Amino acid sequence: KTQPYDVYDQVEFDVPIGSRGDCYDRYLCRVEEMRQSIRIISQCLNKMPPGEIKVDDAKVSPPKRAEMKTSMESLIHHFKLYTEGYQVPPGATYTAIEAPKGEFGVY
Amino acid sequence: VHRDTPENNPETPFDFTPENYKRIEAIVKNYPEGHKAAAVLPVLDLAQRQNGWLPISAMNKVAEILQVPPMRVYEVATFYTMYNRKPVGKYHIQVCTTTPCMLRNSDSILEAIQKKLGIKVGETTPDKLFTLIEVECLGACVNAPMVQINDNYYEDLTPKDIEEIIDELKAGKIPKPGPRSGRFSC
Amino acid sequence: RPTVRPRNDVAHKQLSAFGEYVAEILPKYVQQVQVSCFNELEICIHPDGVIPVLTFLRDHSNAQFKSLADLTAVDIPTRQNRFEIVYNLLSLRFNSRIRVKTYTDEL
Amino acid sequence: LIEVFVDGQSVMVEPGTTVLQACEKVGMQIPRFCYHERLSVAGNCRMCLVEIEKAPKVVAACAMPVMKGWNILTNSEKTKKAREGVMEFLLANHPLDCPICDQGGECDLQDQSMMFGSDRSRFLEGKRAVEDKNIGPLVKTIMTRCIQCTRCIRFASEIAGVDDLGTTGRGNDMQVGTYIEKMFMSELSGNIIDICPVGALTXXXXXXXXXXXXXXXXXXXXXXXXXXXXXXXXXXXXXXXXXXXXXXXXXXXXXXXXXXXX
Amino acid sequence: RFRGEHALRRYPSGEERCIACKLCEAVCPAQAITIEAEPRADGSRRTTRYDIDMTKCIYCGFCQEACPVDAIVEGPNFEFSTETHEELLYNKEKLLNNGDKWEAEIAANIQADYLYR
Amino acid sequence: SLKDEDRIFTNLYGRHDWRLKGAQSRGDWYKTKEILLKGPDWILGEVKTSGLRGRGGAGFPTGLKWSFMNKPSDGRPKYLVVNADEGEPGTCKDREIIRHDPHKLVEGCLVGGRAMGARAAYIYIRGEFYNEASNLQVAIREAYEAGLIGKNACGSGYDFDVFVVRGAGAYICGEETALIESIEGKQGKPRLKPPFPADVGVFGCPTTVANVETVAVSPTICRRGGAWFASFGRERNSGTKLFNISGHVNNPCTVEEEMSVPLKELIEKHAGGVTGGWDNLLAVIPGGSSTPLIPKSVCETVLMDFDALIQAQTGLGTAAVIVMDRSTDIVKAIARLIEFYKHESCGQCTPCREGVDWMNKVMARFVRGDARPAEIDSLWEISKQIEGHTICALGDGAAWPVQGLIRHFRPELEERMQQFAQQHQ
Amino acid sequence: PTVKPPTARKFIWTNHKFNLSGTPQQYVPYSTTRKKIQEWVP
Ligand SMILES: Cc1cc2nc3c(=O)[nH]c(=O)nc-3n(C[C@H](O)[C@H](O)[C@H](O)COP(=O)(O)O)c2cc1C
Ligand code: SF4
Ligand code: SF4
Ligand code: SF4
Ligand code: SF4
Ligand code: SF4
Ligand code: FES
Ligand code: FES
Repeated sequence: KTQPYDVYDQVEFDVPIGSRGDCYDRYLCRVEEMRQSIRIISQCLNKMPPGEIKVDDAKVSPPKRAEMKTSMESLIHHFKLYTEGYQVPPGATYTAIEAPKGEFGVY
Repeated sequence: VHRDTPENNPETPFDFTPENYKRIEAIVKNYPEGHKAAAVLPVLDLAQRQNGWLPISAMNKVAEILQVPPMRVYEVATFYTMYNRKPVGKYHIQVCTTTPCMLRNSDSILEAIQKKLGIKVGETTPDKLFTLIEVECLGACVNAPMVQINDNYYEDLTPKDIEEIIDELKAGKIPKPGPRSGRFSC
Repeated sequence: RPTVRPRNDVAHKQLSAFGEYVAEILPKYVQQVQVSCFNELEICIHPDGVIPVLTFLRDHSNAQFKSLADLTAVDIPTRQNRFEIVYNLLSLRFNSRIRVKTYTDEL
Repeated sequence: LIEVFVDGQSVMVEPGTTVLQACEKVGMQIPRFCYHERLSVAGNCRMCLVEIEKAPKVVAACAMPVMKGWNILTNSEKTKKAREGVMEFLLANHPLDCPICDQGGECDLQDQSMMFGSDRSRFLEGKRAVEDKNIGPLVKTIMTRCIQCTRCIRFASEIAGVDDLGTTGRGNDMQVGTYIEKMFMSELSGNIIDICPVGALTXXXXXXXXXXXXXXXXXXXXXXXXXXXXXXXXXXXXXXXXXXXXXXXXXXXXXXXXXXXX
Repeated sequence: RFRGEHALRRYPSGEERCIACKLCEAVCPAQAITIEAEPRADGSRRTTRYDIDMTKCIYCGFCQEACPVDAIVEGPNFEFSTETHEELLYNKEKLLNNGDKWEAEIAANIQADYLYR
Repeated sequence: SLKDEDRIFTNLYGRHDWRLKGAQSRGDWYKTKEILLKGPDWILGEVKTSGLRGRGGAGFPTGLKWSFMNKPSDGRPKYLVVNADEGEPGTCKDREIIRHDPHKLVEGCLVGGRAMGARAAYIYIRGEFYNEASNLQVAIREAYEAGLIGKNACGSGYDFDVFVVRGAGAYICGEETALIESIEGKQGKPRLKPPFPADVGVFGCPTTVANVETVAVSPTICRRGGAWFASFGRERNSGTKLFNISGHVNNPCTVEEEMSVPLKELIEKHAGGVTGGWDNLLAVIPGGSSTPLIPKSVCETVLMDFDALIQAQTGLGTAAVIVMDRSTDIVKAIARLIEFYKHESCGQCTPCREGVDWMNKVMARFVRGDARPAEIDSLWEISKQIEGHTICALGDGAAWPVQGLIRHFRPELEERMQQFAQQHQ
Repeated sequence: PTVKPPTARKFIWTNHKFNLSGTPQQYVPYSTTRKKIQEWVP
């Protein structure tokens, strides 16, 4: 609810919060997460705009297989996005997306 | 073909002009005295006029007279369009097909010439008399059709007049400038 | 830009206020360098006092962080001072992420 | 010496210094195809186009000198629109050899598309192919992969001595070959394969043996032929196969010996 | 589309489809694939050393994706059980070329792969 | 303020009867001794005071270009350069300035010899026009032997020798940098224009490039008064230039006309096809090959002067009419103009060798109708790009007419694509 | 064998083979390179 990752707040979420810090109430919320998770999956099925699958800019994601065989720049970028990496901008960044266990604080 | 050169029966045998050798030396003196590569551009035009169809070995002999690089002098004639590449007949004519001529019909003059003098468009005569080739521009665009044969360019011709001039050229020269109307203003 | 840009800067000036507020105290003992880029704040701290910096942000009237959760360290042999211990801090009441770094060689 | 600011930062340069030569002092490398180290200054590509502070037309870095105190930006709006465009023109008539091509990562044109050129799409339909030029022992030359520039053309005329490479046509048919069927002389012309940016001229002895990716490089002076120093040798597991000339200030003029290259 | 045991495909009129690039070598996150290339007799230049370790390889389909010629195509495979590591790790093509028994399925599966799904 | 057409005034009038002595009676070398006795500074000032624009397809003033060299101190001896060969198609100036009156062209080199300060003068003629080149060579034999130019002639200290050289017939006569490289002996390719022009270094000498019509106007401007040349035309651009009409016309003829003249009046005098601008659809181009085709709506307001022509679409530089009728195809005609540049591309700058050849291949598809409706807008971005990032002016010359397809037109191009989309697909 | 036919290329094996296992005629590793040559002769 606080930090959106990829199209959030638009999808309706329900977060189970108990009262006692015991093992039973910490188990009940996990089952209450499971019953209030299909709401998101159903809303994912409701909202699906048809379009691009990868980023159209070919400096990040490799182009289509039918595209690379004919056009020139596509295959050279295919040759350099593989073997060689991405050529990333320098800087330290920290991201955390909600794991069902906790967090994945990639730094 | 522009880059590739044949090695069979047109690579070793070459002849240079002996009577025009004194005239070719005088042409080199017209430019700068020290460091003269300008003669190579002039001798290449003189070689085609004296001998029909320039040989690959003949260009090397012409480069030796001016004392220049053999590869550089061979490349100098490759960029030029006026110089002969493979083979030319007794009277070779080039037809103009550019937009200033195509606006008042230029393709009709070429199609009528193709049927009268035989062959398609690129192929020359088997008996070697007339060779046809597509040209960019003849130079003088005052007349609606333009065709340059050997040296003198013939301008202004009808559908039947072009065929009559071509058949007459087989035995006697037809001269001519713009045989359809006044030269300057009409 | 539609697919090229991730997010436009709007909270960048709001987060820059923290870059002034802590720096308004102005300790040579604590502050030194304040870096702010891509909706995130980075502070490096003089080796002599690290505990007084960590007691700050904990509680505090203006900003309540409390959770000094994730803790990383950087190995880099370019500088004369080798290691760089990096603290990743998160607020629940305030909803913000701030960074605490150490500059010393710490052998 | 006259000083002129490039990208706001001021840098002192000589009166007869080039625009790209002035850019090196500010620690910025412009996109190149026609050399600046030892080969003579020539245009015939227009890749290194840079826009001045107040100019209607962009000037080439190889030809145009700084002269007067004028501001020139490397990361300008006009320059980025130029660099993406010229790359598309270079690749409209390019044979597509990248996986088969002898170079791959070492190719200068391969990097410039990734760094400067347009990524998303390239508008092209139907590319012309050139016939294979004759070559002797070293460098298995392919005329199709060649971009038709002036780098190896001037190398044979100035650096090597014996001239062979030049022009053959006019449009998109002009080949960089010798035109007459003759093998290239030895002397010091074995270093011509290392000079070319594209994967057109590459050593036949060590062709397709190892790519630029996954090869450990080490600098060592050559034993064969005297006064030879700084030559990078790629390990690429167990036995070394490719040896390239390393840059030296006084010992060697960025060219390996023909006996040492093979 | 399912990834199992590796097998390299070929053209309908003979000829090995693998062109030798070292492309799939560098992408490989396990570094299971090794490639050393030499010219084939005269003219053609297609492979000599081609070993894929099954002691390594975490199965990505990255080598399937990085390949411009579509040589390594991952076939529906489950059956692989050996007595030694030596019997398990794949030799210089050969056993990979012996994937002809699965290449009939691969040709059917790739028809559902061009213009993805 | 309004300009009248000719009215017993011409730079070159003799075309019917001229050889060597016949031209002399009808105004030729009248003040040959007077111009030679005058100083180099005073003779150069006469061209600057008149304000004559450049006859060649560039737009640069002739007064500023001749004064650009000046020569304060010279180590290497200076040489004079002149271009006479046909560059852009639709021009008749090549076979009129030298072919009809060869004595006037030879006098132009002598008038600019003492002014610029050149040891020798050189002229370049077209390889295809051999008959016109023979007339120029015959005039040199009648001038050097008799005593017109060379060593010491007409009471002059400065020596000038005229020599004519046959050209290849391509872009070598086109660009100003190309003429220096072609005359030197090297392959037909222009030198780098940004660092050094003709004045700094051309064939190992300080030189100046001049057009066939521009050089011929110099003795006429020197002999007659300075106000006479500036009388006809506009304030910015003044001087009579030879305009030739070719294509769809009742009678195709080249005639000398005054500057700042309307297009409707010039076409009516020479007589065009069907109508001047009422029945037949207007597709006439102000330039020979450089400038794009003018619209049907704006044609009467357009003037012959370069300063007035720049206000609407593009300026006229070559000054040649290329009129096309309503019955004649528009798409196929402009595609042939680009095909001219496909053959006349030299082979240096990469957005031209692999540029124009790429441009012609897309343009050939529009005649057939296989091209997509989206491809029209994409081609406009490429066409604009070639104009800026090229060494020589021929890169611009191929860029401008393609821009005239997207502008003014567009439903004409869309109709060709829509016709093949329903019939074939 | 009913609707979708298998494609013929004359490269695929006509007779189907069983698993390698611990039994004879099984999988094996093999060397590839010709190595660095060294020779001495009288
Ligand atoms: C495609 C093209 C062709 C040209 N052809 C010629 C030519 O044949 N002769 C010429 O004198 N100028 C020609 N020019 C004009 C040149 O730019 C010329 O060298 C010079 O800049 C004009 O100055 P001038 O009038 O003093 O010669 C041509 C320009 C272009 C764009
Ligand atoms: S020359 Fe460079 S970009 Fe072109 S195919 Fe070869 S490696 Fe790729
Ligand atoms: S072979 Fe290489 S150096 Fe030579 S012209 Fe072609 S691209 Fe330039
Ligand atoms: S499997 Fe594909 S990417 Fe790997 S070497 Fe063979 S052809 Fe190249
Ligand atoms: S599936 Fe992954 S780990 Fe296995 S060979 Fe391919 S790239 Fe390497
Ligand atoms: S623009 Fe074209 S014709 Fe002009 S110099 Fe460049 S490549 Fe040659
Ligand atoms: S355009 Fe045909 S003669 Fe010039
Ligand atoms: S890189 Fe400067 S002109 Fe080619």
